[PDB]
Amino acid sequence: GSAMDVRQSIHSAHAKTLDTQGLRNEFLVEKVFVADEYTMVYSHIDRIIVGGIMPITKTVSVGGEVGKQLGVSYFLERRELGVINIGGAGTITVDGQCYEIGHRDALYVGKGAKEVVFASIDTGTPAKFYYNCAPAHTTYPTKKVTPDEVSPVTLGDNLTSNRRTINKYFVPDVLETCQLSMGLTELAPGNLWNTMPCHTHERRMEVYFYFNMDDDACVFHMMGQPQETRHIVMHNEQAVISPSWSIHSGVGTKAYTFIWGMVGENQVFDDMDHVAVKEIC
Amino acid sequence: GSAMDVRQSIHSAHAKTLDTQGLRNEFLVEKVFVADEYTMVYSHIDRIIVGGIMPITKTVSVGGEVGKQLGVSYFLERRELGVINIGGAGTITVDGQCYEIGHRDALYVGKGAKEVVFASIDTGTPAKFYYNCAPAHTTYPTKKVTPDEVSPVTLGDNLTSNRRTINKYFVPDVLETCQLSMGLTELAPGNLWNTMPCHTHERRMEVYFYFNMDDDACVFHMMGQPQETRHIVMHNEQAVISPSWSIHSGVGTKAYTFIWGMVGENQVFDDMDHVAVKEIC
Amino acid sequence: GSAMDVRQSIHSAHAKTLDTQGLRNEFLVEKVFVADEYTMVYSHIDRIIVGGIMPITKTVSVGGEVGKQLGVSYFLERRELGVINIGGAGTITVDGQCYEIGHRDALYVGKGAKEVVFASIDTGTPAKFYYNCAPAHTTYPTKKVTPDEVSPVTLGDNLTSNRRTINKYFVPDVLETCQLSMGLTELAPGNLWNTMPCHTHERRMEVYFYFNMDDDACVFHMMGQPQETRHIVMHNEQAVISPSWSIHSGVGTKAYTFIWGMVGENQVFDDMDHVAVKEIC
Amino acid sequence: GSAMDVRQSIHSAHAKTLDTQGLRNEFLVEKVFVADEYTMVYSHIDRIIVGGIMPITKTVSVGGEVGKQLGVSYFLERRELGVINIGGAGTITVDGQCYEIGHRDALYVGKGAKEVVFASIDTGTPAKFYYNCAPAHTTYPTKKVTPDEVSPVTLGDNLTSNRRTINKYFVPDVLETCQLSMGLTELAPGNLWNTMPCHTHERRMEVYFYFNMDDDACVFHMMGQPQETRHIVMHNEQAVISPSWSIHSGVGTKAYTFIWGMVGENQVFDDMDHVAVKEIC
Amino acid sequence: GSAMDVRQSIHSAHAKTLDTQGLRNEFLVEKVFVADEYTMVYSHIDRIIVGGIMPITKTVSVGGEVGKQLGVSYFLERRELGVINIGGAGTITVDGQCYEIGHRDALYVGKGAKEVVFASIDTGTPAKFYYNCAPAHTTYPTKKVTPDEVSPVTLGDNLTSNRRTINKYFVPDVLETCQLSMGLTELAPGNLWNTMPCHTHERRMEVYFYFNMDDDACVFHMMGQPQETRHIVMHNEQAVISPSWSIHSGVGTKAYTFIWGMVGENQVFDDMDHVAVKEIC
Amino acid sequence: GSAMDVRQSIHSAHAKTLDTQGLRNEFLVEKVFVADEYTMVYSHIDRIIVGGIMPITKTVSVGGEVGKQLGVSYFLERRELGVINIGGAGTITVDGQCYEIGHRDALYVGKGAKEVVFASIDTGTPAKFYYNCAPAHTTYPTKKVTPDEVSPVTLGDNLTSNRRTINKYFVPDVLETCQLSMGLTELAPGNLWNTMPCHTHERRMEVYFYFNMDDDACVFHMMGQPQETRHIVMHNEQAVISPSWSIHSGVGTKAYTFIWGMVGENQVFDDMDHVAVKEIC
Ligand SMILES: [Zn+2]
Ligand SMILES: [Zn+2]
Ligand SMILES: [Zn+2]
Ligand SMILES: [Zn+2]
Ligand SMILES: [Zn+2]
Ligand SMILES: [Zn+2]
Repeated sequence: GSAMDVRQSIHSAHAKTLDTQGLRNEFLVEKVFVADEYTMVYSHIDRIIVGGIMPITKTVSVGGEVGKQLGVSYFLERRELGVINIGGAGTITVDGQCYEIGHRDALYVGKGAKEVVFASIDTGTPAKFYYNCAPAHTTYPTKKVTPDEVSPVTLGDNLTSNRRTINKYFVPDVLETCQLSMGLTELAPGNLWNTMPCHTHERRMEVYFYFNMDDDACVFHMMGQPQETRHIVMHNEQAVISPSWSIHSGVGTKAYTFIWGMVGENQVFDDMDHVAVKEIC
Repeated sequence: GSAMDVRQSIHSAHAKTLDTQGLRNEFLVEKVFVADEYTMVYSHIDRIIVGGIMPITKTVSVGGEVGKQLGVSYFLERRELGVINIGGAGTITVDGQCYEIGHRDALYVGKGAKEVVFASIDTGTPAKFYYNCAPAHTTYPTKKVTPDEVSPVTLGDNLTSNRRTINKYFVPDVLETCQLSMGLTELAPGNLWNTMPCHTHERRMEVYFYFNMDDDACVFHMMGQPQETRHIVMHNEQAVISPSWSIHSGVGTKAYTFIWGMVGENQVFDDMDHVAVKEIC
Repeated sequence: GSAMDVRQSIHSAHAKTLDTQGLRNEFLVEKVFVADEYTMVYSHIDRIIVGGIMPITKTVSVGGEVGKQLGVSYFLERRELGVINIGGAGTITVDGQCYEIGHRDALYVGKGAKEVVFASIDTGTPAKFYYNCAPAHTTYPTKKVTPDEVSPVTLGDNLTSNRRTINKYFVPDVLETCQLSMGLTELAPGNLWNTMPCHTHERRMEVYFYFNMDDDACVFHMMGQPQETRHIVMHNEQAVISPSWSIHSGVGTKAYTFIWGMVGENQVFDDMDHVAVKEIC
Repeated sequence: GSAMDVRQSIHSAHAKTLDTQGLRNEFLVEKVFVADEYTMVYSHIDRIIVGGIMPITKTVSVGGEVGKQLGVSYFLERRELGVINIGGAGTITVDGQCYEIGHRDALYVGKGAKEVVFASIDTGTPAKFYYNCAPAHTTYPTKKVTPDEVSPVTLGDNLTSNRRTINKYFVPDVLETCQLSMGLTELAPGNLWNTMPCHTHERRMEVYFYFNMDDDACVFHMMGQPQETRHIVMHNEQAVISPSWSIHSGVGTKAYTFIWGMVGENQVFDDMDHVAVKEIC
Repeated sequence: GSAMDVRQSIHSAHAKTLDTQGLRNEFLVEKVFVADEYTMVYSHIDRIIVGGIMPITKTVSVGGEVGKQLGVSYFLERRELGVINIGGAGTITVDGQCYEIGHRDALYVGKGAKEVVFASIDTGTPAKFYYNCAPAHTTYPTKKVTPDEVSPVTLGDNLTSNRRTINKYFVPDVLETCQLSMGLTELAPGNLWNTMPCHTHERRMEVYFYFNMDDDACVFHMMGQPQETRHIVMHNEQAVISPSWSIHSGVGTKAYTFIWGMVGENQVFDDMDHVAVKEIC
Repeated sequence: GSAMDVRQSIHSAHAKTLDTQGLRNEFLVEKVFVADEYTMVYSHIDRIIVGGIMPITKTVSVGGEVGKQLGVSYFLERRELGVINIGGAGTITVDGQCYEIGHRDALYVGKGAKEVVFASIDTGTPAKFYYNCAPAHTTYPTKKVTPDEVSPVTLGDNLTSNRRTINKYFVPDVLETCQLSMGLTELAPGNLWNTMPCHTHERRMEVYFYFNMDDDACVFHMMGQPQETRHIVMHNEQAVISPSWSIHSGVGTKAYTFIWGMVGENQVFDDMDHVAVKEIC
């Protein structure tokens, strides 16, 4: 069926020997949005599935076929889905129930949903549905989350180039999920740093997706163990997978927006090892 | 805090470069049963936790402290436990509820159980509780499983040295679990091969535990991708971790018994890639 | 002239870094029997030459041409030859003297024989002459050895899966040779292990040839230093070269038969380092 | 003799295999200013010598002894020196001629000067003389360069986090030198990027020195071939050597100031390969 | 424009891992003389440029175009040139001034010369102009040097196979140059060794060019650190680049002649580390 | 038991990765003559044993104990010995039979000799017995070989620095041996090259022993495949082992003498691959 980009899990000792292209081949997802298609990358790190869906002349659906590829009857038979629309207004129909998902609206689809259909309202400005999918043992209600219900928080300062607005869509304070959490953080114009100071967490893993970047800009995404850092240079609408032993911080050449997705054996966000940047240098 | 042996996940390209000791350091658990203590190995491959508990002069408990090591309040706050006793009669008390677990009896403890205490009835023939623990999002009832509740099946033939009795303890036909399944297979005297022909399954992983072996015997456990196989020579009461891209088949120098534990994103046991041994050679 | 597959000698430190294919390229002889042809593999480990001859529509001979390839006048000008027929009845003619070599009959040809011609009696069930050839400084009588003159010995036990019958064809008790010894060992149905416990011998080297195996079976041939073992998966009618620092033991998925050939600076079979399997694990 | 830290030249194929510590060992100068001493690093890349001098309780001189270490009679017998004071007011006496070098004043010492003595006016706020020294075949006049003699130019913008003031001290428009050029660039508060977009120049090499940074800040200095970039995390008052095949661009966690030094076979600053950041990603 | 063979600088730790071809690719210049063309090899080790010019049917000139390749207006705008003719009589015209350069005559061209034109008097026995070019900050007079003005010295002894005649063309005793020195040494018939005992010099580098060798002869050129020597097998009219950490000595299979060129930060020829051959063995 | 220096056989792909010390560890025998002792090196390349014996205050014998180390009853039970005395007059007693072996006299001891005792006539000028020992299947008569029994041949020329006198002691024209041949070649003063042009022979191997060299001299012994040559720098009285795939040619810094020993499956000295030195370069 549809092509499935599979990434293996990786040992820190192996990762530290990878050259530039080697790092990209393992951790970088270069193509997230493809017209009238959905992309799908399967990571053996917590078995999270990441991708993008951009419906233009036709709808794009996931269900039976994808499920068979996963050894089950349908895609979400034993999985939960988190979707955030960074493009134009669209709709997501779950087993017949249509949800209007506008710019920056989001939708969490619980375990048990048989078919999910994505569509764009205007072909001129198509919806760009970014998603993260994780194994789920229990069914929680499918829920639409708007920027309102999120209650954004602006932190940082120009001097530390981290003035930004944090929007947490899928977290305990908003709704119940099995293990998936997602949020969107927008750096203010002229501000470049995200996740600083950095951190690592043995019991959870994160995937970052960068977007809303000018064609001539990029983000130097920092990864690796604190004392053995490496970087991947990324451009607009690309995602990066972070092993549990790795940090995940980035600095752009211009301001940008990014989405973070996190899974693991717990949802204790303070269960992490904070790393002061001075320790790195 | 109690020592926690942590094993990282590993890429097939990395594993194929490991020498004999390297393979042992990564995949082999050399000591499972330690008097009056519990052993615990954490594998980043599906975050399964495995070990053994052998109470002799005192009971051994797991609960609050172990939970703190996992960033939670107690061991099973977000996990399920599967235990099989291969030693003498003992008991397992879950939050005050005492279960009599004799030789070859087993106990599944669901998510939410706060403290589990293991004990042996006779210090001369201590219980040997082998356990596998996996993340769980749903709470299923704690349940004792005995041999007469399991439907034993004899398969194989002497000519193929695989005459054996299969005993599936934690499987869909017996009880509901989130992702864990476990069983015990005993080879008839003079029969050496397990999991032959072999297989691999991208969506699940298994851990094998070998026991009931003479002091002068061993098992050559075959692992690796089908076309890049390797082996680890193991002795009595040792376990081996198998990545999803790896096979897991062993041949002893004498008959033996082993327990398999499996976790992953589905419990579709037929969702695998069968590998005819003739393909390997 | 005829193609000659040459294998170099190898250092233990080099061998331990070889991957699956690397091990096969160095030590495995994949094609031993080819219709109306003879195969010839030259190993710089004691300069032993191994191969197979399967005459069907024509006879196959070795003599002048092969000798020139070795820098001499004829193949056995400074070499001795040991041949064992594992196929249908045939004949081996040495400088005009015809020897009837039936199934499991053997022939030792001493230094000085100028031409050796191999033939099959029935094209439907051709002779399969397996041979080992070694440098020889003195001429010993050409001698036909039948399964009678061998006096077989049955050892082992089903429990250790090594019940087998040992047939030593070319050994001091049967005839005089310069340095070559050969024998045939047949495992009883349902028995899998050969050369266990294993051993190594600095002053001699062995070559194993596996046959009489079902098309769906294989043998996991164990090699390498005792504490750094590796394996080569082999199928019907394939041979494997063992360096002096390496062990040579194998376990099949079904019973099989194999021939061993040994050369070196002495024929003291007890001059070896025995290795208890428990030492390996 | 005074300790001389010697760095070899390096091939791009070699540099791309270096791990974090390896990169630091080769290209990073971790200690530049040491009380009452001078530091000295010799790079086989164009044989440039770099270091710092911080006189506190006594003067620090360079002359005869250093010359002997270079196989000549005195330090500047065949070399030219460029010094920039980033500390408190001080003086530099060249063969008896005393020059008052205040904060941000600089001094170029031409070939032929026998002894140079560095001093600080106030021990409470010692002068911090950063210097770059290169081979010189011609004698140009020793010359003091002050800020009002330099033509400061403000470039960049907050949106691209590169708002900065460029101060070129030793350049063709100011004075004549054999091959050395040096300048000081100060990023405005909240601006982090230097040398963006980046470049490479086969015929020249540069050394960057970062300072005026808070104790809790650092600079991720980007290096390497454009398609094989690496980074070195540096802290206050540390320098980095850049091979001709490498880029040199840094981004801080906070604003900072840095000095660049450049040598080579020409002083054609436009003789370089411009690299658009979009090419890297 | 004209092809430019660029060689990077190299670290001793990198060089010691290079195989035979790797050493040749880095240090050997296989083609020095090409009919009606000039060859040009640029080494990042002191930025010396080496090559050969053999005019036959047309003159060969260097000037504007080559200069542009170096980022300047003309080849010698910031460089000095040393040329030695090992072929038939020719002429070298510098900015209109014609110099007659016969067999073994030489010409030093100082910084500032805009165009240099090479020509041969007889096409049957063309001039073979070998040159070395180095960065130069000051202009010294262009000067023709004949074998007379050189005052040759014959040293060595047949017993040590180093009987030879040394001819130093460009050295302080003959003329002033910025950093370049060159000479020609001819081994007597039957004498094979050059530069023995060997040496190294951190502050200078040398390039050796071997010629006047029979078609069936070669020179085993020894290089590398004294305790980690390697060799490059060379034939008639080939040059070899030597890093500052490397020795440069050679032994032929027959007598030969060679030219040495040296550049660096000083012209103190006794500033070196002598190495007794007994130290090497 | 007496120390036995054992060298493994080696693959060309392995040998080409060895650094200077690695090559020495594998192929070089640094100490051959030790006062009142015998040295012994065992090479798995044809199982040749080499060493030296220098009796000063007492005799040195080889027999029973050494045999036990080889798994036999006595040293020469299945081996032949070739000895050449390069020191002062001495004697060699074989099972009671005393042979007077003066300077440059030699002795071949055939298979079956039980004990060999070496002695020196004058302690002031001790005998220096260099020996090569190889497996032997046939018993040939023990025989003393003197210079006047050898047919010396002078070859080479000063122009090719290979003027030398060849003395073949153990060869077909002198006596019968199983596989061993040995000779002594002395270069005339001022001549440095041996075995030039070089060669390789798949069916035989050689060991070279250099001596009569001044304390300030050495020999650059060339080895390796023709297109992947390496060298080992040796001093007085040191030996070097050459794999069948390797060349063996040396060039001294002064004249010297050397002994070659050769074994293999044939004694056809013309059965080799001639390599023109021009092929190497
Ligand atoms: Zn994180
Ligand atoms: Zn499995
Ligand atoms: Zn054996
Ligand atoms: Zn630059
Ligand atoms: Zn030199
Ligand atoms: Zn040879």
